[PDB]
Amino acid sequence: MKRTFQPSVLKRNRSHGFRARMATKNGRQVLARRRAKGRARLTVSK
Amino acid sequence: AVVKCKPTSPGRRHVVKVVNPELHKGKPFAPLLEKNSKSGGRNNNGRITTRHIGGGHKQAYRIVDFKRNKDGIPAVVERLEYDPNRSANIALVLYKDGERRYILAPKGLKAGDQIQSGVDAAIKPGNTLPMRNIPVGSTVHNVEMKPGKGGQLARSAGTYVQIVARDGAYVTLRLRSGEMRKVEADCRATLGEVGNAEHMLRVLGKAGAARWRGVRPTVRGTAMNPVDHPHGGGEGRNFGKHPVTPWGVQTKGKKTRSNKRTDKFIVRRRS
Amino acid sequence: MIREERLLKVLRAPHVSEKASTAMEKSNTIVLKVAKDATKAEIKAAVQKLFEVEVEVVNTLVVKGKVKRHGQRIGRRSDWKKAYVTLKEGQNLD
RNA sequence: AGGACCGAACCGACUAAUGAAAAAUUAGCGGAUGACUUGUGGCUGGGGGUGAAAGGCCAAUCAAACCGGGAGAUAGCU
RNA sequence: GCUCGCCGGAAGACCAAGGGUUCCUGUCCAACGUUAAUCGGGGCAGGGUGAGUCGACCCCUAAGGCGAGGCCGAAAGGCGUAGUCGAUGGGAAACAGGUUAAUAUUCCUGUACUUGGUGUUACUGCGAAGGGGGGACGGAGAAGGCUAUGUUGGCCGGGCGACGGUUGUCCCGGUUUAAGCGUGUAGGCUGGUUUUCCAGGCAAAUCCGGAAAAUCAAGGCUGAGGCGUGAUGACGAGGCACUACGGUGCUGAAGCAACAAAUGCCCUGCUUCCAGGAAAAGCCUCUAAGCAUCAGGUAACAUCAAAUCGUACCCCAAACCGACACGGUGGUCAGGUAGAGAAUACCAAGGCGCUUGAGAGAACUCGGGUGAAGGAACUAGGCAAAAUGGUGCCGUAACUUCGGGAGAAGGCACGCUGAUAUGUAGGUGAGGUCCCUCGCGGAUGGAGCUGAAAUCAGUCGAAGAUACCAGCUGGCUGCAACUGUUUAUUAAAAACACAGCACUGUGCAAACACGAAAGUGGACGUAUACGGUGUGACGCCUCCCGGUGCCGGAAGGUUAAUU
Repeated sequence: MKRTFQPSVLKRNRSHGFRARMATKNGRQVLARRRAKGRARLTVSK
Repeated sequence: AVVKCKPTSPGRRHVVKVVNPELHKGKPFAPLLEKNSKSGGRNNNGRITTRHIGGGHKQAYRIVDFKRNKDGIPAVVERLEYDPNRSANIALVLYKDGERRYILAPKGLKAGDQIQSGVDAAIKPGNTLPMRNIPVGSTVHNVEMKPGKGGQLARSAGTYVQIVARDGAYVTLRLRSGEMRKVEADCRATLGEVGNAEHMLRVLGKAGAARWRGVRPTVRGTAMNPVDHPHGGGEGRNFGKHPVTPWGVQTKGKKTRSNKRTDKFIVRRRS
Repeated sequence: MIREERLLKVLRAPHVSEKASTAMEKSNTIVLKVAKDATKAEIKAAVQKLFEVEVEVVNTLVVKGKVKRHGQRIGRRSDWKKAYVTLKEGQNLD
């Protein structure tokens, strides 16, 4: 059965990666929040 | 000519082709072509703005000349061509100076026919001249509304406009709708009827044909649930409401012209 | 023209292994560990100056670091660049 | 020629009996040059999308997704 | 190790995606592995991924994204021009053999190619953000020419049979060889060459386009395959020396022909159809500003250059998505016998026996087999099973929109052997002989090779479409015309859609829709068009305006802000 997650690296990056996040204000905010939290992996970026 | 297809399958039974042999069997004039990608009836916001558009065959855009400005140079008609972008047929013409253009093919036109734009040009089919120069009572097509703009009225397969009157700086056109309309007399117009007049006799004959013409299916409001359309819901087949668009506006009869800027030009509305 | 200083920095070590040995013996090709940033030309230059030996050609590759586990904690070894440097016929290297 | 016919791949899911499986199995079954199917990428965002329309589908979630917040909502009820 | 069994259009081989060391070697067996484990995709250590020509990067663009200014918007921000990004598409170049425990079009061996500079001598119009060409394109169909590949014969090497026969019309194996360079064929496209002029191609153009005129019927472009060379080489069945029983080193025969033949190539072709079928660069060409006897261009030749990143391994799976060593997953390769076939059966190459076994042979459950007599009596219902099942030929009703219905129904023939005919009809096609504008040419010729289908005669069996495979049929009737679509996961239908029909709106800055707006879709469309609504092929058809809507009217009554 075709399950929901069907990985594709480029797609992932474009969607969720650092640059995408940077591009918008909300993305930036998210990043900031993550930083505040103390996340080790700030984004999906490898 | 129209051709009723033999019923060798259902979905072919009710098909009627409109088969013109005089069209060019060949690749079109490639310099006048350009790309034309499909919308899916969706705007820049990405939302569907006009339902039921989608798919259909890839099509190039033939760059048709509706402005028709080669004044004084006589052109000769090379060939008639199928245009997928319109109900009419187009005609590749060749000016004496070596330029080619596509034009709407008018009714009588065929390969070898000479045509001409300009004030001086002969009042014959396919020739183009300002409506002050065109005799009253004549049938014209590809009619400009603003001088210099390009033909906007009567472009469709078997349409034409009657010049009913010329009163000073304006002329009154009897448009195909039945609307009588004032138009500046310096606006250009092509003599005769536009070509492909048996276009309306064609019958698609199956669902697939429609699809091929980029038309997705249309669901009836009454078949929906109330959350979707005003007509929706009802156990079994109900419909106890005045017909309306998907956005609640009356559909059987309610007029929607709001343009107060061009009310002056409309001599009489259609009926 | 590569700088002397740069050249010195380029070459990290000789690589000892069976394959390397074989290369040395049969094909006259030495297997070096080099700086990850070191391009082929630079490597060649280094070889020529620092080992005093004519170079035919340099093939490089990047070796990826193995992931290991020291007790409970996971940790990755570093990536590093390997270079097969083929010396010209008759060139004997100390 | 054909939204033509019989039929593998491929797409589906009418009948049947039966956790390996949070919808499968085996045996049969429908379509199979088309309104077909499929890979890659793209676009449409929550009273919003998309919908050959079943209130279907929108990350195992849908008569209004998920995450966080107002928030210790309110609970004549247990 | 020897048997046995299973897959073989896969359960084999090679990739993409995704994973990220799972690869190979040594070593260890606590845990992990549904048991044991000496084994492992487990633990620990070490090793392993080699590129000018494969892929990325790179040049070019599609959908789309971002977007200087700009337009718009309380703010945030939205849209968008110039531009700049974006492959899933276009763009230079490599093949064969050998090798590692583990890499190879990457190493080695041989033999190649490419496009850049730099320098040269030789020549002499070069030059783009511009012009033109080209690139550059659909579906279906039909062949014909080919090859991959296979079969048989020849050849070469080996064999003479654990049991009757087996020196022959006998048995086993092999019989392979690339890119490149040269040739330019089957075949496809197009008339060429020169001269003159011209409101066209944002300017110019010797280019393209258009007009004339002259003269020659062959000119050019394209093109699989073959042949030649590449190759006195490589590979080569197996023999022979050493042996850490893993292998290593030497050696090496023949290496042809015919027939059959793709869904691959010629073919981005041809024919045909309507639904009318990307873009931009590379590439070719034209000039402008310019420079002017300099640069630049093409000419060969020399030299230098091609960086960087990926390359292990899994990849229909025990390594990816499914919590698991548990269904899903795009592309490429496609041997034999039978067969229409990529179906099916048995096999090859290759890969596996599915990580608990051993007994026993109760009830009951699951999955199968057979069944006296009866044959739907079962049951809500013939549910399920049983049956039908192929090719050819004969034959086939109502009704019909004249296509259908129809594979209607129903029947007959079917193996093997011989003969017709030591193998026919056909297919292919070598020598020889003749012609010739000379070649991959044309004629004639028929050797050899291959080879159905039929008829007649015999013959075996209970049974010849013998297995696997493979329609059940007919009669009346509701609904929906039809093919389609639908509740992912209890509903596939009579529901939705549909061609068709009707009403209605909409004159273009269209109606309408998404947007505080700018704008965008509608549409680069223009009433034979577009939107909405209902109905739903085809046929025969299809009173009430009082109520509620809509349309038109505006005499009077009533009536807002305002005053």
